[PDB]
Amino acid sequence: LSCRFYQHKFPEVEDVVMVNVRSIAEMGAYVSLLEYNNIEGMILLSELSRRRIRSINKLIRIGRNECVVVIRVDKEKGYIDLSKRRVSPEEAIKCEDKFTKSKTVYSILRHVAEVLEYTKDEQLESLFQRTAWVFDDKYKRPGYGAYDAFKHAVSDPSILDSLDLNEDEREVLINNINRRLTPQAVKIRADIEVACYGYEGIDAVKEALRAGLNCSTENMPIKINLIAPPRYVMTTTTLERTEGLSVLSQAMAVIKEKIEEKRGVFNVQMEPKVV
Amino acid sequence: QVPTRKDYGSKVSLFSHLPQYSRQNSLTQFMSIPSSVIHPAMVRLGLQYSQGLVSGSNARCIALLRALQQVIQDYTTPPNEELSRDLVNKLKPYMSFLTQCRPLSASMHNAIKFLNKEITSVGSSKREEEAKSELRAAIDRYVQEKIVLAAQAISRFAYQKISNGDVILVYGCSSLVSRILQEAWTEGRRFRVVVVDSRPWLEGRHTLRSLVHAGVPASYLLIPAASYVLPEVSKVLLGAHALLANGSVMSRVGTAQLALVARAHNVPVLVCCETYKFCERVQTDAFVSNELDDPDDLQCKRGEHVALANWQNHASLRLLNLVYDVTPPELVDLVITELGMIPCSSVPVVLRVKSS
Amino acid sequence: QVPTRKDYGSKVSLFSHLPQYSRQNSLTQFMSIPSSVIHPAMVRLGLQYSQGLVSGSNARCIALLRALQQVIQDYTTPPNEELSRDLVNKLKPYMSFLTQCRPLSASMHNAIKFLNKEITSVGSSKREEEAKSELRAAIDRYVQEKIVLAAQAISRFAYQKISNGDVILVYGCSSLVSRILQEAWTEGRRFRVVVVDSRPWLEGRHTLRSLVHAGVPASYLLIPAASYVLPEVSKVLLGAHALLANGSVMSRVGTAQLALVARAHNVPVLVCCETYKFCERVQTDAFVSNELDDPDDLQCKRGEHVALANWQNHASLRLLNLVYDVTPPELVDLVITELGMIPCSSVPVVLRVKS
Amino acid sequence: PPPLQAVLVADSFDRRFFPISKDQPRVLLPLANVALIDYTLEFLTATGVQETFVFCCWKAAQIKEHLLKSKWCRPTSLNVVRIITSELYRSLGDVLRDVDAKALVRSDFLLVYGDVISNINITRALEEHRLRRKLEKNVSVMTMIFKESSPSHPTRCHEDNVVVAVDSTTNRVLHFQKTQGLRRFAFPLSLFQGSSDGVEVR
Amino acid sequence: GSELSERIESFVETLKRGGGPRSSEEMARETLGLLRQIITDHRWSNAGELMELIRREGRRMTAAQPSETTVGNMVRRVLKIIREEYGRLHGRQESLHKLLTSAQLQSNIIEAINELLVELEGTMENIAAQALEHIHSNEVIMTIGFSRTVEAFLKEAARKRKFHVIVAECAPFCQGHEMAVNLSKAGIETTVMTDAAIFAVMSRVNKVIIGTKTILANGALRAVTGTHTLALAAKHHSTPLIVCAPMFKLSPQFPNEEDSFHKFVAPEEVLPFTEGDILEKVSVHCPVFDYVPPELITLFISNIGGNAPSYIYRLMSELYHPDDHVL
Repeated sequence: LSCRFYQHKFPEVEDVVMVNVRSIAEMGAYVSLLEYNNIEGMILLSELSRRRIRSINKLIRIGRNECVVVIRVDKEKGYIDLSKRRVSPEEAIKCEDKFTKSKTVYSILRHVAEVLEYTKDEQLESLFQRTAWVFDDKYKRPGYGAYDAFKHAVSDPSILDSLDLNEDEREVLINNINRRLTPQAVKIRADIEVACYGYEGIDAVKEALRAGLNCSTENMPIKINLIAPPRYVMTTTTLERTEGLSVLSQAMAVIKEKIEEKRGVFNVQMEPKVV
Repeated sequence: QVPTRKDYGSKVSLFSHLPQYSRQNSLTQFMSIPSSVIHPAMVRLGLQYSQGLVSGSNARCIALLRALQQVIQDYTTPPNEELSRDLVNKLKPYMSFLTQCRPLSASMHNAIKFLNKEITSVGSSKREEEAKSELRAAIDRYVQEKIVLAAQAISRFAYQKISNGDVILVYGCSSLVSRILQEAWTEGRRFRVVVVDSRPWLEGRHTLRSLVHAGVPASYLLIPAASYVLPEVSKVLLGAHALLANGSVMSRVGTAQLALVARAHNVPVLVCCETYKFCERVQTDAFVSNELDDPDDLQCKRGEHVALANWQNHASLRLLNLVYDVTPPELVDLVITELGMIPCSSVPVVLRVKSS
Repeated sequence: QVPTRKDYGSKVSLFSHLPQYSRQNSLTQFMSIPSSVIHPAMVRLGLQYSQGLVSGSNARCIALLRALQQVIQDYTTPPNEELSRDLVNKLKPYMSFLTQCRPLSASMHNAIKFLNKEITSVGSSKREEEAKSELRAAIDRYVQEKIVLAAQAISRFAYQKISNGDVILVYGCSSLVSRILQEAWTEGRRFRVVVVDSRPWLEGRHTLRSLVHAGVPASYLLIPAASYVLPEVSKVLLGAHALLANGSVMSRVGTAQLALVARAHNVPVLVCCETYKFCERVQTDAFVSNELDDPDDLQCKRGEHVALANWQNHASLRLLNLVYDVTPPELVDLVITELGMIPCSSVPVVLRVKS
Repeated sequence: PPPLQAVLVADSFDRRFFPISKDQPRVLLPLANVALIDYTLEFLTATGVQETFVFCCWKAAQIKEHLLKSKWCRPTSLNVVRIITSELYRSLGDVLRDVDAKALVRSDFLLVYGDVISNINITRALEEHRLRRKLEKNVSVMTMIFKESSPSHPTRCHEDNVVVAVDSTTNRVLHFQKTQGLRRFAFPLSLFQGSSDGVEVR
Repeated sequence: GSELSERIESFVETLKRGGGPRSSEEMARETLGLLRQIITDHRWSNAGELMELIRREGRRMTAAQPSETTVGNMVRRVLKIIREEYGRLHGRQESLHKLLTSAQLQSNIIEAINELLVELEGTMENIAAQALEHIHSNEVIMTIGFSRTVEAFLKEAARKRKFHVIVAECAPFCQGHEMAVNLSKAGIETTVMTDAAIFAVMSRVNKVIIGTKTILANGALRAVTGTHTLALAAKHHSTPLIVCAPMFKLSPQFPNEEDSFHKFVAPEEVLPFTEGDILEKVSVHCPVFDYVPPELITLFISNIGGNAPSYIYRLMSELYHPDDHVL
């Protein structure tokens, strides 16, 4: 049903780790290590904050997840002690990114297991040992390696095929990765009123529109439609919105230059934006 | 595990949430004679609480601390475990069972919190015998400084207020008040004492037995007649079972009545209590947090007939036996502690300075 | 037989001993169109009580006495009978029906008692027409000398207590207070008046509309803001719907609240009332005997919604709108009657001297 | 939904303020030490107007100078103000004809004089007007704003009293007229022949 | 930054024009976020420079709407945090003892502000967790107006206990009716009354639980209109009164140090415009805030526990600096 995200069982010291608070005691706060198959953990009260704090409940908030560093580990007694004073905002950000990517990877693996109908928890543990943790061991970078490998598999299915799990299981995993690691959807729209009330009005307007549309490269066809008489909407349904905005800006600049050259009228009704 | 004590008799609707047991029903009837839950430091204290062998709050705290010293001495760590946390996790059932036998007081709550803090403060590297010895030493130091020295300092402070030829009114069996009066009489102060008692405990007679044994002139009367005797009373002195952060005084049932009538008769009111008894929790009435004792103690034999004999056979009839009540701060003029002579409004301030 | 009125809505547990009728439900649906069980004057008066067309205590008493005069004029004794007790026996169901339409007040209770005492005192040797004329004359004399002359004397007495430049606070709608203020202003005094109102009747706008028409400066505000304006108030004048024997003042809902807040602000409180409203019964609070109005009056359309529209649909929801409450005597300083200005504890003495 | 716009005429085409108007525009008179233009601009800004056009003909120089120093003319204001000057203006009809000639408005603009004191949020009325337009397919062209008031109020001066007759079901105006000096009012039969369900005279 | 100025202008316009955000908790969170952005996205070298900038922004925001004190309280809290951080990073209270005995700051300030937001998040649950110890079975609890804190308090209390709640509508803004439905949606057997009847019913009320808008230094309160009357009735009947108030509602000001303490709105709500002629002479006042003296307050409940009014001066002294009461 569920297991630790990483093959490693006890996280090392000085490693920022996600926790979920469960209860409050005198010694400190009880948490579950969500990504280590919910092992019990402690946060000492003397380490909650650098300031003088009298109540644990001032920042415990049972039921709310948190990012805590590990200050001491004792594998013999199953005792892990954590901390909140040491963690920096940047460390929290990178740990949260790690947690999100690990959650995505585990969602993919859990979907694969459910598709395979592997009712045995041992079968799911073996699935973790074989399918996803192989890339984790290969890349020598826990967390990020699995997500990078899954992205590459969504790009090139060679990585997914290289796994030695099964044939039908490989197909199920590929389908799950495609349904999960390929959520590409974007449509950048903009509005601009291009019209020249001069001698060759319609001709100049058509020429400027064609010149602007000529800047639309492959996999980014800028289609211009006449929503109104004087205003025109340009739509480019392409991924990479960061580059799409620059492309739309370049097209708008080209259209404005073409309109100004022929002594016409060009107005930017709205900047490019997603739909 | 330990069973649950059965509530005895119907309760008032306003007090439906509080438990109410009977002295006849002892929980030990459902527990092993060679106590298998844990060692029987539980059962001795629990029986002496349920049967009311010890009543005074200081007496209860001392008995609990002695029993818990025995607990610590007999306790041994399990392999592959940490004492600083296992000790508290094991001690929590002791507190649960003790609450089942009889609800705890503020003094015992403070003692439990202090000992839990001490256990938590114990490091994970020190040896077992050293930890046990230092825990026992800490308990001894706590007892000493929080009871004996506090009582001596409070007696020294109260010696100033007690003037010659005056009348001092007390209430119930309180060790601090009796010791204060005895020490004041020792130093040559000449005065009278008026004792006010209330049913059904009638523990006020206790202090009377002290006062005659100290040669102090005394007088004794029940609570309702207090309004008759107050005009000749010059000072009212009351012990307290607890102090709250709002300045109110949680004490025996009759304390608030005496304070109110004393204010109505223009008589100063003194409340003597130790700092360790101060409790951070607050309440505005005796309904939210109290303790209902056995109602069967209410039955009395007047003439040859007991009116409340078969009270259970009347469905509409209800009996309540309150043991605690709250006196509002505005009716209190003194709190006498080892820190000195303070107003009630300064109760939280002490809680701030003793916490660190 | 007269049918009983059915209670509307679920009443509060503490007020289970009081009725609660809706304005929509009227008994006339189950009565003969040509009135036979009761006199047409009685049914008309009950209709205009149950619909709230008459609100003032003095107005209610005057209307009741006029309707009773109409009935007396229309009455005819039966054979083998005499007027003295037959009249009262015939009148009792009319009073029961009137109570069914809306609970009686102190003024109506006193008027009924006085009329019963007068009818019972009618000699047997009296002739029917002569007895009817005498009853009509007695009712007219009672109305005159117990409302008009009483109000004139009360206004004359209260004129002295009002000085130039002071601020007077009133509450609700009451003919006596408005007459006092208008006559005091007419006599030459100069002052401001602060009007305090309350939901849902909002009857204060009545007396305000009078004061503006008299040229008196005025100010208006709801009851909760009274504590804001009491620092600048010098005197408090209230109208009382009933005076109890123990000195308690049985009046409109907000009277006791205003008296308490005024006493906290150290402002004298004045009460003007007529002797005929002095009841002999006593009550220590507003729970033992009160009046429950239509609960649907509490609904107010704030914004675009009525938050209490389907209040019945919530099982654990109850609405409560009292009409009367009791002010303890310690919060009152004056009772102003035709007898003069008396302490609030002298009410029983007057009760003794009027019999 | 295009951004909302509002036209703000800054000249009353009527000489009701001689000799005050002879040396100061009416729109610039201080009501409470604040110009009426400031009041109406604040009201427009409050109700969410993002573009406001002010037309000024009489003594437009003073209005220009005063407005350019106002808060609304600051670059931080969300109410973009555009000032138009034309001495050819003689009535509001000329102003609207000029607006149509230059086609500043796109759809659903606000018409209001420069001496209007108000704090009305017309979001509800705007939504109702747009819904009526959408369902009825461009039949309704105007939506007046009216406030309930007793006829005895001082604000209802005899110069600007108006009586209206509308359908109470859809707020569809049927008749509208002034009541200056008229002791009786007239209503054509047509109002009843169409809306047989009911008519309310206000 | 341009966007910083844009957000500041939007915030001050929203505060000065009407309401927003709906709950004072959201307003405090937005103020703290704006102050954090000011501290981060601005240039400053000395602590004095940052304090002067914060003081100017706080003066502007307070001048936007004086009746709203939460923004000022947050600004003063930030100023106190800056003072403490500078003092303990450079060196190491105004008491008698003091009388008789004479580079990386920004990250620490940001961390402290984040801690402040974290403890702001759970304030309502911290208050509501201790409801069970203040309510007994078959109690009668009376409430005025609308308050989310009291709503959550009563909902948490009613989970394991049965009692009766009587709510008085706060005319003219009859927001108590929301209680009337909301508690009814939880099945708490509530009753609705007009606020002209408090004293009349007050003798049958075991306890009164109310919220508040502001807490002053001496322990007074700024509450909804009519709360002074309710407190007076409670004192008359000696019924204990509870003020469920979060920690961030302690203004270090004093009652009579200023005016405009009351907030006046259009008299349309009290008296509708349709009256006509009588409005031409009648003066109408509609204050929406009332002053409650500390004598009538029995207990304060906050996210840190219960307290007496007489102790308020300490808490105000533990969150602000005396030299910042002028701002």
